[PDB]
Amino acid sequence: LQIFVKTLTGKTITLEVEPSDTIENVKAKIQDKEXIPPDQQRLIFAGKQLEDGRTLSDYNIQKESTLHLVLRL
Repeated sequence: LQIFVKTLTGKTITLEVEPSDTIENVKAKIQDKEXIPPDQQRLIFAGKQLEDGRTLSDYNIQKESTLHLVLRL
C-alpha cells in the first residue's frame, strides 16, 4: 500500500505502509526518511489532523492518499 506525504517546503515523500498501521507507525517511517522526531510531527489527511494511536484504515486512508507533514521543530 503506497501513500504520499507532502511537506510545507514543497517536495513529496512516498511511503510503503499497511492498512492497519498506526499513525505512530507512519511517523516512524517519516523519522527514518527525514530525521524528524515523531513528537515534532503532525500529519494532516484531507484537512483533518491524525491521532497517533489510530490506524490508516480508521481514517479511510487508501492507496495513493496524500498526507501533509506539518512540523514544530
